[PDB]
Order: sequence, then structure tokens, then C-alpha cells
Amino acid sequence: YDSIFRPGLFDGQTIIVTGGGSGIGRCTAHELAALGAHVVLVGRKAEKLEKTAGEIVEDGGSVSWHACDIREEEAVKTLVANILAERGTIHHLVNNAGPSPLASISQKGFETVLRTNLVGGFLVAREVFNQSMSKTGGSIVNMLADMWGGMPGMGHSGAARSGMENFTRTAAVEWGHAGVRVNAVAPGWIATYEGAREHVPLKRIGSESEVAAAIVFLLSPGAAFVSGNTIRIDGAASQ
Amino acid sequence: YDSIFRPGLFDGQTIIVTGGGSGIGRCTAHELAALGAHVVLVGRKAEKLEKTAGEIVEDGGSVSWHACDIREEEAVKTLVANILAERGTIHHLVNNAGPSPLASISQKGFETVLRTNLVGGFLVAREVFNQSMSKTGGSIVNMLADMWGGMPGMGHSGAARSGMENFTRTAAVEWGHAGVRVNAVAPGWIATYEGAREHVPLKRIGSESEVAAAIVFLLSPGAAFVSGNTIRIDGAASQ
Amino acid sequence: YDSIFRPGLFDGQTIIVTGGGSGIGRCTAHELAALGAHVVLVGRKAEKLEKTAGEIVEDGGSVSWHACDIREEEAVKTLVANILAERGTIHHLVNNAGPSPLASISQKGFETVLRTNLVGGFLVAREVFNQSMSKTGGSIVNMLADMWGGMPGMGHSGAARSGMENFTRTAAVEWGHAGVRVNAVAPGWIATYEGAREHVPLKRIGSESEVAAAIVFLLSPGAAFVSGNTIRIDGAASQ
Amino acid sequence: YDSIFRPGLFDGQTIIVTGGGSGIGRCTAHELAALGAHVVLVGRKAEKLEKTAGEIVEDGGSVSWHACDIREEEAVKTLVANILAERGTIHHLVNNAGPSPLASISQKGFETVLRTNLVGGFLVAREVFNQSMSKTGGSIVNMLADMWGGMPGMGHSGAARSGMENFTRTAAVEWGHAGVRVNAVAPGWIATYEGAREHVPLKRIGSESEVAAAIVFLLSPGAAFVSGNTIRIDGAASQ
Repeated sequence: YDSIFRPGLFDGQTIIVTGGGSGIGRCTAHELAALGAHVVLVGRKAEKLEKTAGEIVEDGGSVSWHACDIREEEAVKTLVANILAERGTIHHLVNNAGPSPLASISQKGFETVLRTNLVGGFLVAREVFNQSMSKTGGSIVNMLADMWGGMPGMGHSGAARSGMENFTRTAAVEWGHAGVRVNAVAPGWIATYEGAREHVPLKRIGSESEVAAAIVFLLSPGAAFVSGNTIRIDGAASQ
Repeated sequence: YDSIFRPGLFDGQTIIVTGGGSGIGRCTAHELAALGAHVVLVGRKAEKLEKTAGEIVEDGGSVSWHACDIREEEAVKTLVANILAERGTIHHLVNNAGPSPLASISQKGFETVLRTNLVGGFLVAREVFNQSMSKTGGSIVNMLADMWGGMPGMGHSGAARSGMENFTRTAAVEWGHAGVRVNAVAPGWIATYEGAREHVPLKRIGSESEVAAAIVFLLSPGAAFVSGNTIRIDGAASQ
Repeated sequence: YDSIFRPGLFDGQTIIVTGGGSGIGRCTAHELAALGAHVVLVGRKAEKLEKTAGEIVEDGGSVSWHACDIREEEAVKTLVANILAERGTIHHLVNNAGPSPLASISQKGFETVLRTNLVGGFLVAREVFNQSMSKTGGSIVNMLADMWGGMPGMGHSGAARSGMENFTRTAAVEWGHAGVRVNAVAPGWIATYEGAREHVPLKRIGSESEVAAAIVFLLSPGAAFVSGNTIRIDGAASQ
Repeated sequence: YDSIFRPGLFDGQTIIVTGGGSGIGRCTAHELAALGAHVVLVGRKAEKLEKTAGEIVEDGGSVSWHACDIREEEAVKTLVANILAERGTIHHLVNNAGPSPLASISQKGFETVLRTNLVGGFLVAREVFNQSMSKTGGSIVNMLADMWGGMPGMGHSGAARSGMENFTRTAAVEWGHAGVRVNAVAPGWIATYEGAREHVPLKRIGSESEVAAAIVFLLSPGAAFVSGNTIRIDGAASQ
């Protein structure tokens, strides 16, 4: 990985990446493993966790994976316990896991998205805090989205990610005493930096690497006084 | 009611007030009925809907009430249908219906609050739009809360009301073509205007009347170009 | 004036309206005078202050006017003194007074707009507070603009009005102990409520009356616990 | 400098750092020079530009300095011209340059702070864009402050930095077509990462290094799709 960060920046650290088997989660896992982290991939599909862990191992990285539906509280409790039994500590967590007009969204559709894009990340963060981070300090990055003026055509995802942005701030306040930082990233339209439509002022679509580098920055010692903060990665499309 | 608004401002209009049997909902219902509206009180408890409808009738107002759990989609669909069969049109909707450290909030606790403080209001607004307002225009006001920097000690309510603030914006955008305005109010600490702790710059607690007047303003013709907007009623405590 | 507010709502009150001789200032002055206020029009041009005061007098209202460049501190100090000598108290203040790519804005152009759209309103508010409102309580409404995601094509006005929005919050905090509320209105594109382009979700341009009613609401007893708050009047165009 | 970024990340690049002779500007200049940048220090005092350039040269870095009052437009025009004659290109710009109750702030006091904390940075950015960056692309980082809910006790600085935050967004939109990113950092209370009061949830004061790393991140290829974005560095104190 052609990272902007110095080699070995995350040597020896255990970092959970939910949704780690695909997309931005997979890109971020790869960059963190290239920087020396032991990445713990979490996701619903064991098959793409396996394949992405396969890539990371071939590329010389250190990785483990767990198949888990993080939308279920008992599963998350056991997941975090199983990770701690294997690793001893969790240094960081990346909550990466997660279209219709409002008039067409059903109660079940709205609630499924809340569980996927808000409740799941809340449960992983709560258990990571309760079981480990409340004792050690650490940092958490939540995946959001460009919902700042609402999210037309995706109102249920906007409400969920707005909820997750609020949780980010609340947790930054409530958990700061334990040395725990909680931040977020809000990518815009993601497919010219590649370490791995025209209503964008920069006039291009972003890359997975362009989201991962912001996530990695927020986990790094350089972000040690950054908490409660969302980095938008949208080419200024939200402005 | 000693309202700041002119008599008869809402003559002949049907206005749904969820959570209408108590607190801010009851205060707002009273002011709207004093201004000539036919207020339709909706709530889980028939007993306090009955008693508040009793007060409004004695005070010379026009009112109906329906006991309904608005957290259930089929019930809401029938509720709105039953209101339209009785009234013909719904001119406005007030979504008024709705403590623990984050570490202690369970999945069921978090999800119950999302359903109460986000999903319920979404369902009433969606059905009011789908069954009537999409054809006539109208306005909707959602109850929020002071969650702007998160809501420590009430993280689940903050995430829910942040979600409801996002829905307010999304619905203002998606439904504006139908002549539908969607706005919100975010009260701070509510118990010197009474038409019916010291970290507040105004150095007092707010009143129910001080929230109702903002809700009524947003339903009025004076707010005809106000949409997607949240009025904070918190004595500047959020600043 | 066909106001949504009850007759006599501002009986006996002295209200300063800067920029009161034209546009939104003139509309707001007319509505406040129709509600019984003694409106004090302030502006650079005596001729349009005279003509608007003429209209208000013919329409049966109470009004005085002062020609003053509020961008000059000594003039403002004497202005407020002269108003207090005539009226005894100032109950409310409406700061209403106030295109180029950024690359073309000169230092003098940028600074002229800061003085017009930020410094002037700061000086009037400061003197109104220092000379009277700090002793009596009262409320202030500042005119802003739709600058929430910046103000492309009008970057100097956006920076000025963002500065004025910040002042609104700071003053709400610093002056709340004196019973002084400080709020703002941010109109969007202003030319269906008329008490006196298609990237708008409501699909129309706003009216002067649709801004004035929000200003009047913020001065009213109904807004007694509203401070530090900006009402956007933009048809949801900012969302 | 013990930077989190890989050696040579800014090899061969010319980066202007206003206010570069002291504080956060000096810390950021040192980190960028340690990463291979040619840092151009700009400030009012030649003596502390000289001394900080002395440190950077001793530490093995590449640096030039110009004494300039950036609050004056003609001086800035010549400054940028002189830098381009020496360097050929400007790859990045760090606008780092920049207490009283509102009631006590005079027109001259308010205006001096606007010129220092808003106009100066606008002029440097405008000329850097007009003379060079509009042709090459590049990125700009503006120093702000924690003014999100106003800035009590520092109302003039809050209005100025809110104005500068607005300019950041406007410039990100207007200049994005040229490949120019414009971002900001908003430090909170700055004096546990040191690469070079108790109302903070993290329960400590931040360091200069903890601001510089965020600035450096925003200039880096990792931030290539980040524009119009402010990183708060305040230990979650603003939440």
C-alpha cells in the first residue's frame, strides 16, 4: 500500500474493521495492515472476509476475521469477547458497515436501515468500550454519509447516519474521560490519490483510498486531540 | 388562551397533534383550538386524550381524539384514514410524541427510543402526506430536542431526534413540490410568556407556551416560505 | 397590514428598524406599525426614510426616522442617544441594513461589505444594549442570508453574514443575563403569503411579508425563550 | 520531527505558512520541512521569521522567509510575486496568522480583528490563487478557532473566524474547478502527541503538534478529495 503514513505507524495494534470484507472497509484494512496493524475484519459474509484476509496475508500483513451479524446484541457481545481472548486489547475500531423516496419507505424498510446504519455500529462501539477501551483508551471512527442537508432519495439512510453522527459526538463527550476518542468520516460520491457526478466542485468522483487515509489519520497519534469530529470526504459537494 | 396570534387564524382547519394529551402537545392543541382549529389529538392513552379533549371542549374549542400506537404502521394507516373520513382534509400535523449513559443502553432500549422518537413520527408524516397532504399542500412540525452537540446522558434520544431533524430536511426537499412545508422545534429545558438550570443565558427554564407559540408560528401563513427549518427554544443554552 | 398577529401586539413599544426605508426593512416596519409599535426607521437616505414614514403615517401608524450611516461609530452613539431622548426606551431592534467571484474581490470591496453587513449591525446592537437594553431587557433580530455552505458568487457577503450569525450567538450568550434575546433571519431568494428560481423545493420565490412575519415572531412574547436562533426563510433551498 | 507521515512526503514542494515564526505556524513549518517541503515563512516580524528559519536550517530543512503585513493588499500582491520569482510554483498555503466582552469592543477594535483574522488570510489566498494556484491546483488550509456556538468573551475573533470558515467553503466551491482544495482547522485550547481546562472531555489541553498534524494531513495526497472541510482539534470540548 502506497500510504502517506510512515511505515510501522500501527505496529502491534489490534484494529477492528466492521464491513471489512469489501469496499472502503477492505481498503482501510489493507492500509492499516500495510502500516503494521493486526486488522480484525468483521462482517456478515465469511466468504469475503476470508478472501480479503487472504489478500492481506499474501501482501505480508497480519489479519483475523469473524463472521458476525453486528445488528444482534448477543452476537456482538461474544464477538468482542472472542477478539479480546485472541488479542488481549483492542486499540481502535472502524465502524464501516452499512434508495427510495420517503413516501415509499415502509416501517420495516426504515427500521432495517436504522439497525444496519446506526444500531449495529452503536453495539460494536458500546461493547468495545465496555469490554476493553474503557480501561485502556483508544479511538473509534464511524462511517457516515453526506446527509448534512438531509438525504433526498435516501431519507432512511440519512436519518440513520445523522443518528450515528450524533452518537459520535455523545460518545466523544461521555467516553473522553477514559482516553477514548470518537470521530466520523462522511464520504460523498466514492467509486486522484490511489494508495491502494459533475456537481462536485473538484469535478471528479472520490476513491476508496481517499476515504481510508482520513480514517487512518483519525486513528493515528496525529489525531490525539481530535474527538467528536467528522471529516467530510466529498470534493466540496456538500457546500 | 392568550395567544400572540389573531383570533380565527386557523378557522376551519384540521390539525393533528400527536402526543396531544399531555405536556407541550396539550398546550399546542389548546392554543390551536383557541385560534379556531379543529384539533385531532393522537396518543397511546385514551384517558388523557379524553381529558384534554374535555378541557378544549369546555374552553369552547373543537376537538377529536384517537387512541393509537403510532409506532405501528398498520395502526397509523388506519388512523389517518379514519381522520380523513371524519374531516376530509388534514391541513397540518404536529409530531409531538416522544436517561442513561451510553454504556448502559441495551439494543432493546436504544431501539425502543428510535421507534418512539423517530419511526413513529416518520410513519404519521408519511401517511398524512400519502393519503392527503401530497394532494393539498400543508405543513408538518416535528418535535426534536437540544441534541446539536450530541445528547450526553441521553444518547439514544439524541440519535433519534438527530434522525428526526434529518428527516425534516429530507421531507422538506422531497415534498416541497406538493406545497408541503416540513419544519421542527428543538426545545431546551422546559418546565416568562404564559399564554396558556442556571447554565441558561436567560437564567430561567422555558414554558410550554414558549414552545407552542413557535410550533403555531411554523403552521401559520407567516411561515409560508419557511421549510426545512428548526427553531431552537432553549434560552440560548445550546450556544 | 394583514398580519397573522393579534392587533395591538406591540402597543406602546419603540422598535428600531435599520434599513427601514426599503425592502424587507420597510415591510417589517409597516407590519410592526400596524401592530401598534412606534417604529424608528434608520438608514443612509433621508428621502426614502421620509417616504416610508409617510406611508406608515397615512396608514395610521406611529413612526420616526433618522438619517445615519451606521457604519460609523460616533454617528451610531449619537443616533441611539437621540432615539432614547425622544422615546425613553428601546424595546426591540431589527438590524436589517445590508456579486463577484472571490478572485475579483479587492481588499476595499471585501472590507466595505464587512462594514456594511457586519460592523454596522454590531455597532447599533452594541449601543442599543449599552445605552438602554442592558437595563431593561429586549430583543434583537439580525438580518443574515443563505450562506450556510458558503456563498459562491457572493463570498464577501457570505463571510460578513456568517460573522453576523456568530455575533448573534455570542450576544445571545453574553447579554442573556440582562433579559436580552438575540436572534437572526436568513432569507433565501426573496422578491404566497402577502400580508403587506426553480432549485427551490417549494418551486417559488419568497415574499417580503414572508420574511417580516418571522422577524415579528422573534420580537414577540411567543419567542420569549428563543435566543441565539436563526430562522431560515428559503423554501428549503438550503437543504 | 517525529511525524506520523512518511519521510519525503512533501519533497520539492513550496508551502507558504503565514504566521510561520511562532506557535502553531512554527510547529507546522518544522513538520513540513522535516517532510521535505521548502517552507516559506511569512509574518509581520522579520526577527522571529529569521529565528524560526534558523532552527529549520539547523535541523536540516529548506526554508525562506518574508517580512510582510498581510493585512495590506499591495504588500501581499508583491509578496506572492516575490515568492513565485524565487520558487516558480506554490503548492500549498497555510493561513495560520491571527479578549473582551462585546459591550466593550470598539469599532476600531472589531475592525482590527476582522482585518487580522479574516481579511489578511483572504488576501493571501486570493493572490496565491490568482498568481499561481488557479493554473496548477494545490491546497489551502485556513486557521480558525472554536467559534461554533459563537465565541463569548472573544466575539470579534469569533465573527472573524466564522467569516473565514465561510470563505473556506466558498473558495472550495469556486476554486475546485482549478484543482484547488480549501480546508480549515479549528483548534480548541492549545498549549499527549508531541512530534515536535477541565471542561474538555479528554481532560487535557492540546499540543501544537496535535494541530500541525491535522494541517499536514489536509495538505497531503491522503486529503485529495477533502475540500470545504474543517477539522476541529478541541478534545471534543465543542460538543
